[PDB]
Amino acid sequence: MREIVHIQGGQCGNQIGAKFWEVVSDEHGIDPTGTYHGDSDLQLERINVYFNEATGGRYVPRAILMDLEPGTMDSVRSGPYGQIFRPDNFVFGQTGAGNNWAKGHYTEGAELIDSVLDVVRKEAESCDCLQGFQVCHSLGGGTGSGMGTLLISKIREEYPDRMMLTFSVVPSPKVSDTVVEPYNATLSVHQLVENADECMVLDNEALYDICFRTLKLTTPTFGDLNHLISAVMSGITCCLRFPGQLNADLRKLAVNLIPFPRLHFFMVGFTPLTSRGSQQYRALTVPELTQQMWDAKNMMCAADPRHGRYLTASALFRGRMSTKEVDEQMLNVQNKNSSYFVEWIPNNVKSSVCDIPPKGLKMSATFIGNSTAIQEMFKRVSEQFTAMFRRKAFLHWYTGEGMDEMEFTEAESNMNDLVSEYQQYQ
Amino acid sequence: MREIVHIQGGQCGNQIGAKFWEVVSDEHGIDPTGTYHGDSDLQLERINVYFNEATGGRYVPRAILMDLEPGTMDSVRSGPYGQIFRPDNFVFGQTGAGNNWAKGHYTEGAELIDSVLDVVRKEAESCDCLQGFQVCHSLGGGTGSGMGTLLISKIREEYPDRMMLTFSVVPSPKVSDTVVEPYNATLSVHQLVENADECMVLDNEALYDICFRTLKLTTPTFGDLNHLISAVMSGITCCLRFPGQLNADLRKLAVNLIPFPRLHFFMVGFTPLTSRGSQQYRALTVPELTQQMWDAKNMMCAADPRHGRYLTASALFRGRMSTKEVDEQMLNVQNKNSSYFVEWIPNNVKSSVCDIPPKGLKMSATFIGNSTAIQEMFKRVSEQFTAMFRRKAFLHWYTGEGMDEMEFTEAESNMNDLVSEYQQYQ
Amino acid sequence: REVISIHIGQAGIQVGNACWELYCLEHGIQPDGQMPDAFNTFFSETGAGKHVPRCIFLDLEPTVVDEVRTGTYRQLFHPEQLISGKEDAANNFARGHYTIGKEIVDLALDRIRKLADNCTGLQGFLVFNAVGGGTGSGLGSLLLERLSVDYGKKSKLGFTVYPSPQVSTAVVEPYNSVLSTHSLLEHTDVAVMLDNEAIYDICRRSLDIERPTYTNLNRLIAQVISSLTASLRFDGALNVDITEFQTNLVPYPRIHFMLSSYAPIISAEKAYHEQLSVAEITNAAFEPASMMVKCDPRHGKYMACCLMYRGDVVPKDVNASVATIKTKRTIQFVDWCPTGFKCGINYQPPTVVPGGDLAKVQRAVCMISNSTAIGEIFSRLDHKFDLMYAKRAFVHWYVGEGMEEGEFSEAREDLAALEKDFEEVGA
Amino acid sequence: REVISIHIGQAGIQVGNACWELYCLEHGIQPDGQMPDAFNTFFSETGAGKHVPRCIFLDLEPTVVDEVRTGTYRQLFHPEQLISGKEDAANNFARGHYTIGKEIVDLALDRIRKLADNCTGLQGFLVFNAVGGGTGSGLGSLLLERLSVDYGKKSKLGFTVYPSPQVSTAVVEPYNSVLSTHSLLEHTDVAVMLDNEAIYDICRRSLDIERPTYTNLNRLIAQVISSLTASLRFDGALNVDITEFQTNLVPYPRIHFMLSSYAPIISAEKAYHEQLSVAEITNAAFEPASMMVKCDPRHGKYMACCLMYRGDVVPKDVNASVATIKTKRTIQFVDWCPTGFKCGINYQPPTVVPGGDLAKVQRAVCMISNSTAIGEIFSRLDHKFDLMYAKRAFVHWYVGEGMEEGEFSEAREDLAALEKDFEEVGA
Amino acid sequence: LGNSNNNAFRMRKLFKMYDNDGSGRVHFEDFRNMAETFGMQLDDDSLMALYFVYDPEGSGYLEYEALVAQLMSPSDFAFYKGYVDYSQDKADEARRVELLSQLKKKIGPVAGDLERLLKAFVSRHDLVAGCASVGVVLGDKDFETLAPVMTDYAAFCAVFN
Amino acid sequence: TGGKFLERQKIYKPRSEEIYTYLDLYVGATIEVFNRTFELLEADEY
Ligand SMILES: Nc1nc2c(ncn2[C@@H]2O[C@H](COP(=O)(O)OP(=O)(O)OP(=O)(O)O)[C@@H](O)[C@H]2O)c(=O)[nH]1
Ligand SMILES: Nc1nc2c(ncn2[C@@H]2O[C@H](COP(=O)(O)OP(=O)(O)OP(=O)(O)O)[C@@H](O)[C@H]2O)c(=O)[nH]1
Ligand SMILES: Nc1nc2c(ncn2[C@@H]2O[C@H](COP(=O)(O)OP(=O)(O)O)[C@@H](O)[C@H]2O)c(=O)[nH]1
Ligand SMILES: Nc1nc2c(ncn2[C@@H]2O[C@H](COP(=O)(O)OP(=O)(O)O)[C@@H](O)[C@H]2O)c(=O)[nH]1
Ligand SMILES: [Mg+2]
Ligand SMILES: [Mg+2]
Repeated sequence: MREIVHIQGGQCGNQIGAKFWEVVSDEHGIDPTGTYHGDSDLQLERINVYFNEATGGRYVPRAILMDLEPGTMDSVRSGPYGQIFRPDNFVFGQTGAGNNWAKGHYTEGAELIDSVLDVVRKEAESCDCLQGFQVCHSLGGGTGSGMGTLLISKIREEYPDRMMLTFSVVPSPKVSDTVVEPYNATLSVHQLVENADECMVLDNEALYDICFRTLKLTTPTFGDLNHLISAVMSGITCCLRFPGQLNADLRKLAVNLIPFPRLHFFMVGFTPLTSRGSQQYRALTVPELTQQMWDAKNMMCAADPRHGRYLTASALFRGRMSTKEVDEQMLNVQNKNSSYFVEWIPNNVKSSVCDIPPKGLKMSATFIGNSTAIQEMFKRVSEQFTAMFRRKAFLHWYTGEGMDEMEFTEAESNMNDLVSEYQQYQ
Repeated sequence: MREIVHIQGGQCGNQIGAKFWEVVSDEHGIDPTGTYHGDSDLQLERINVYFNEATGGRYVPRAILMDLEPGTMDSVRSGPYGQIFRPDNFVFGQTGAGNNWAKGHYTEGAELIDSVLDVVRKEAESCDCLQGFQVCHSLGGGTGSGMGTLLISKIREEYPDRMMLTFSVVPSPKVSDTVVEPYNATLSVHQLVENADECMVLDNEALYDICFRTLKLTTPTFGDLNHLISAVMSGITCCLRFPGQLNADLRKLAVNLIPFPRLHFFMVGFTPLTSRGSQQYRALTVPELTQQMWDAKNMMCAADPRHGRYLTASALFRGRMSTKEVDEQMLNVQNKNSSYFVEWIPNNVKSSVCDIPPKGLKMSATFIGNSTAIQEMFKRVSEQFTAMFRRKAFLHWYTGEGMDEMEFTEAESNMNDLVSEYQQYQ
Repeated sequence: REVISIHIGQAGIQVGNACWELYCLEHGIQPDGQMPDAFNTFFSETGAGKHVPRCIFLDLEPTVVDEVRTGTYRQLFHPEQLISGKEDAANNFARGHYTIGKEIVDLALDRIRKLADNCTGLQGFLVFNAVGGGTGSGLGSLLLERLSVDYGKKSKLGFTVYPSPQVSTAVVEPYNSVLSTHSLLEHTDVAVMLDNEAIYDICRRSLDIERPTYTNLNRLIAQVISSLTASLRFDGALNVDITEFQTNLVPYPRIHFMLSSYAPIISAEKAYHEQLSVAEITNAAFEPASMMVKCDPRHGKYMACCLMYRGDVVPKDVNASVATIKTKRTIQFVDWCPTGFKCGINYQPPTVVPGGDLAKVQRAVCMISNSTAIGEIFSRLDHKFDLMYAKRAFVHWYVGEGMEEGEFSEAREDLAALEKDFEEVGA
Repeated sequence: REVISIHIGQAGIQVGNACWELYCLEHGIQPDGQMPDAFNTFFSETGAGKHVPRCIFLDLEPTVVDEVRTGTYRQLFHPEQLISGKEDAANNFARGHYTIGKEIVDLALDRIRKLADNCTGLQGFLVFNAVGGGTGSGLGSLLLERLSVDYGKKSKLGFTVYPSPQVSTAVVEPYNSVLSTHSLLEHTDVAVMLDNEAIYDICRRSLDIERPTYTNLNRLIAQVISSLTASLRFDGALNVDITEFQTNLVPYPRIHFMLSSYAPIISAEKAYHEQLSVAEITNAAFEPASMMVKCDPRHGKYMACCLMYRGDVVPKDVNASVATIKTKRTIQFVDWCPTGFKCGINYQPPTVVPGGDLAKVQRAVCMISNSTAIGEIFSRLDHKFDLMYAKRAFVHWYVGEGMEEGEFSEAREDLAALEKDFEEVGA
Repeated sequence: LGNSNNNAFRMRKLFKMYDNDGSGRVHFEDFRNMAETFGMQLDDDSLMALYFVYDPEGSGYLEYEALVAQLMSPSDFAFYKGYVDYSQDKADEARRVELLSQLKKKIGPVAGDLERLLKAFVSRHDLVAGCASVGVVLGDKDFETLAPVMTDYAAFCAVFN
Repeated sequence: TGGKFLERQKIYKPRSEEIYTYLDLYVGATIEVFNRTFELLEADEY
């Protein structure tokens, strides 16, 4: 009844979405040939939220990829569950922007965005009453950011009344792949602050930290990190796909977590995440769950919440649990560490429960806390942006394409009023 | 209900804790695989005081081990019950202090105390109503003494209302491991005299002596020494873990043995301890236990109590025993040697009985004596400290790290005023 | 004698799922819908060999309602009363009162119209809702407005579930509560306040379940409602219908907020423990250890009280108990009511439910009183409402819907006016 | 008639464990809770075929409490009366009177309130406690404090266990005994003293047990309690209630420190070695070889005496024997009472317990006396209290709890006035 | 019997001093007298329950060695018994019992297949091959323990079954 | 995921006070060590 369409941008987004569609199809028992192989009928009644029954019980993921290099497409098709997509949604350019936000926003988008708008318009008209759109990308590359950026803008000006999620990985100086990361991220967030409904900030630095400490893997390939964030995305959409004793849809969570229309960046945590050796010496209870939830090392961003103040917080629980134990636990963690919470908003925790755990675990939880600690990371990247812009390094490749300086001045000013208003509300 | 956490510092701390966990695990019938296999349900009711149920009767000991050398940790996973610990509690550094109180108190504490304080905060707030904490450590080694010192101070400033036990071995000239024994022991007790609630003073000289005379073993490795002190620890905490005709907890043993808040050092004695050749020829009665408990050759410190006065004493009994004979034997020993007791304190004896004997035995006792004979050892230590400090031997390795001279003078002054007040109350 | 029950919100449907389950097992009706005259107040004998509830489930999201459609009472409840929306108000009174209400409440009205047509001797309606949510607040208030303009004279029982002060599930629930009170101020006739924290203390202390869920909560709520309606369901020695609650519990046309309590809340082994008589539960009904609202009646002054009794009770002991309560000074009444009690008794005992955590109890007491503890409760929520309102927090969602600052300001001062009324009657 | 018993401290609940065991086998009620009117003074008949004791065990160490719950009387003692804290006062009157008492005295007093509400003809409460410990002293005092502001005029029989002079289990028990008496003087109405070494002497001599545990102690003490409650559990030829202990045994409202004595304490082989009669037991109940408090009555002068009898007792031989006692000079009374005797006769002999050290006796005596020997005792306590008080030993624990030196000094001087008062009434 | 070096007699006073002769059999009235002289004070109704549980016959004579064991501590019961063998031979027989029990624990699970294999064949050397094939290590010391067991493959597996 | 599991010492038998010897180490065989039981899957060439 409520619908979500999926949009993946760039190589990172496509691999993330591939892992995402794999794990959700596992959650609903659909084999890589697209046929039903589950047992419980509870899996059946809520697959319309992500699928369309094509030909006699054949289910297609309601998704649209978009990128600029065929190597991405081949990596999508090589793996399992990579042949369940409809090839009409494989909308795809040919030349490539290559970590160039200007190219991904002005040259290639100018002839690619009309077509992708057609396929998303078709996929949106195919259903009845949209709930929201989902867009996965990063903020370092150009092809994922820039085109996904203009894609978000065109969707907003077309359908401004529907929910919208964007999962964006932000680059850090510790995990610093490309060189023009600030020139990309600043411009992208400069668009995200006026277009997207809300965003979920992700970072590879925190991913590497948690696979060191909590997971203790030796070789954390990209597949595991994508497995982590996909478990997060499955956790945030679990309320729509399964009934619970306290339901919280995407719109309900957004209206509960966003106090002011510019404050829509959230740091994410997910539990339980224990090493395979430590999985035996542990218990499964809600305080055990909560203590790993509120741990600062479990956050998926490089912003220490104890360095700032929590504005709001939200907890999504999976598994048949005791609601009385839930609120009293939330009551305690707000009463004990009372300084980390904001003063002029009481009861800063929203909590929800669903009676369906993920497969393989008896009970799980996702933490979405809106703190003011994120201004650190924004200041972290804006000082690099200013550092390069002081003497105009790497500027001419954007300049000679058609972009000019006032866009950058507008980006830094928007970042500056942004961070100053976090400090104001801090 | 009442909760006791364990803390181990140093190599000697780990091995003592390992054997101690062995004995109490066998006391509560749990196997080295972490499952219950006993018969009496009385074991089931008081296992929360040291364990937490993880998965289907999987009880992890509520303990935190701490060291700086991996071989210690390897030696911990060695014996029985080495794989019943949760490796997350295996909080552990990498550099190593190495018989350096300064390294154990200023440099390595700076990066280790955050982690251990984090895990003990988890291990404490996991349970509701703490009864107290436990600390086993040494006074000769660095990481045991120094880091345990910093730990005790930090937990006392955080949680001062909970009880706190400290079992420390003091180095002796007749059993002399290292050279910096006084420079460590004096500084550590200088912190103990204000931070620790109470302590049980141990010594290996008395252990070897007791083993040769009573046990008459011909190769007493460190193992049976750990077995002896474990029998002490089990005796001091059994009354909480088993109902009795008259019970006594950590707190009232403290309130009943502390007349003055600075005099919190006790000598210990465990009974019965007889060689298997002489096991066959001995009776099993309460005077038979009393004659060995009050014998000066059974104390576990290097201080003859008959050289001074008993300020107060206490005896914990295990096994179905008769109360009248208990208190009459206490009256007897009180009245026959009426010289060794302090004058202004009538009724210098506290006694409690628990109905559960230790496994393999029928009736036992442990002794906790608060006497002024201990200032013999302390004077014997301080004279070595001043012998070194007068001509500044080994001083540079301490001074060149951050420690200064007033730390030595405050330690000596605190040393001299405590032996003075011990001489005063003598 | 008939009365209709509607359920507005995620909480309402689950509560009704407990109530009607209790009712059919009370009247011996299997979930298929047929029996293998007292049902005539809740059930109409559809065709013959079938009974339909006089009920209307309504929500905006489909997940909970079609869970009922695939549940066990798929045939008992009939598939056209379960009105369902397409998307949630999502804790937004504006969206629930203006956006989606205008397309959904019309169908609700014209459905309950023909239900009232089928009815003959309509006593009233009763609505189930929690004012913390958006759906239970917004479209519920809009429905009550149109229901008042429809009938006006007939009693509408608002059994509301308030948010606890320290126990909270939502964030904007103060805003929702304020806006909803501004409408139920003048819409509902008789309205009963039920918190969640008192219920949590009840299941902790008396029922002694350490890890409870909403099922046991709604079980006791349904038992409260069944105890309140067994007077018209079955004949007793002293039965009282829905109409008299306006003349006995309502001294002022704006103060209609009753504190509910029940006794005895007794587990299976504790029935083996305690010898049940009436004096002890009569006391037990007044202490905060058995109330359904987290408040202190010791800080409050009682105005009017109702006491429904079920089972084997002779009136001599309830007169002796009220006499000893009146001469006891631990609870002080208001100086404007000399007699502030009203009793009632029905023969049939409240039954036990399969899997329910209650025992076979000989007699029971339902206490419905009024105090100024609500006068404290309103201040407690008004203040915390003013906190978030001082910096215009979360206001942009309602204005984005189309509301303004006027209704916030006027509801704030009106609730202020509610406080000055409470402080004036308390003296 | 009804009288309920609360037990304060580790010792008292073990006492109650013995008394109620003895009461149930006395009234033929199996440990399951039912028999296969006399019980009405101690048991309420819940439901049908279930009798619950009118008791409140309370302690701070739950181990012993849960041992009662897991013992053999799991179902008689219904699992809610046994109130338990989380951690002990630990031999500390300060921690017992201020630290945890403030959280447990409330729940205790509202539970006994509702218990009294079950009661109808309550004559009084009786407390069992040892003034040596911390829990029995501190919160026991605070309970007696709030119980005296609750009722006051009702009798609260305090059967206390004082530390022996030379036999000692603790060290700070003088401080605990002084501070407890500091409030026991104005709290308990009727207080009976029970030392332990005198019991040991009795079991050593009369019972010829060389290696006794506390069970035989509690067994005999329970037989004293049952002997002094046989007047309320049953009717006799010459009955006396609980209210008369204030009229006969307490001439001045502060000298209520009573010594109990029981006879014949006789083993089964001595039941055959001796042919029992009355006069030898009238003489046996007076000597310190049969009293329950280690003292010497030859150095003091008696104030008042209560003589209870159970079995086949004719008042003529008792009257003649008391005549010979009043003519005989080996015991001297005070010159302020010509008749310092009061007798009571009961038809029912005291029953034996399974494996009891006392045989089936035809006649038994429980003696409750008052003399100045307790004044020698308290002087013996005050001397050793001042011994440790001169150097300020163990004072910092109470100060660390939050107390001061004012209450210590005021306790010391209040007993100094107690000794002066005893030396004035002794002349 | 609290504490002395002569208390075992006062325990011997229970029955074994005053029973002139015979095995451990006591008449019911005599048992009542020997009990009430020690302070038990048993009622006859309760007394016959003891005879019901400890004598399911109309004999009325009672084996007190079985009853006094529960009345006594296992350490102090030996004093009343008077005789307890501490001999090296008795210890060695206990060792042989322990070894034989241990061997039975080893071969028990695979005792069934051993019968089929031995019938598929008996010499001792052949038993080693058979036992090593089925999966139990059979050694010379195992033979020294099993020497009093057999010498018969049939009764061999039977006693192991 | 994933060390020195057991540190070198003698290994007594489950109930009896008898130590495992080399006479009990064979492929397929199983050894009970500290209430655990290990099968010897493959052996070294040496
Ligand atoms: N007593 C009780 N109250 C409940 C239950 N479930 C939810 N609530 C209450 O309902 C309030 C929130 O409203 P919900 O009923 O959950 O949802 P809603 O009424 O549909 O409003 P929306 O969430 O915006 O759709 C919470 O504050 C809870 O107090 C329940 O099972 N039992
Ligand atoms: N007569 C008798 N006295 C006892 C018994 N048990 C303990 N006592 C006395 O009680 C005194 C100590 O108080 P306890 O009852 O043991 O313990 P408590 O009163 O709960 O106080 P805490 O130990 O601080 O918890 C001791 O000095 C004993 O003399 C008993 O079984 N019989
Ligand atoms: N989570 C995740 N991030 C990735 C992955 N591969 C690359 N990235 C991030 O993406 C950034 C580079 O973006 P890029 O791949 O050029 O974006 P694209 O070209 O549009 O796909 C780097 O900083 C990486 O941290 C992946 O497999 N998973
Ligand atoms: N009782 C006992 N004492 C020990 C043991 N191991 C070391 N010690 C004593 O501890 C002192 C040295 O401690 P050390 O190993 O340096 O502690 P660490 O460096 O902090 O781990 C020496 O005086 C030893 O006698 C042990 O296993 N048992
Ligand atoms: Mg809802
Ligand atoms: Mg106690």
